[PDB]
Amino acid sequence: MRGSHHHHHHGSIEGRKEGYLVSKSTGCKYECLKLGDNDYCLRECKQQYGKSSGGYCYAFACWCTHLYEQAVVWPLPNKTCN
Repeated sequence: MRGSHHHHHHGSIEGRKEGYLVSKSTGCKYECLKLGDNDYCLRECKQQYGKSSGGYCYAFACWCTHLYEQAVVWPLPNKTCN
């Protein structure tokens, strides 16, 4: 009846800032059809990162909020992923 002594933090790069839902598997992200007419941005940021993490259909593309430090985004202009 003891333990529960662990940690899930790697790096002192504090930020807790929003970011794309782009993963490492594929490596890309296509802007949804309508601007706020779907939940593809949330469902993608539900199991991936967490439940508390949400997201909407921003102007550019699926902009997720409340992301951890592990979350990875696609640092690129308004073009197709490399």
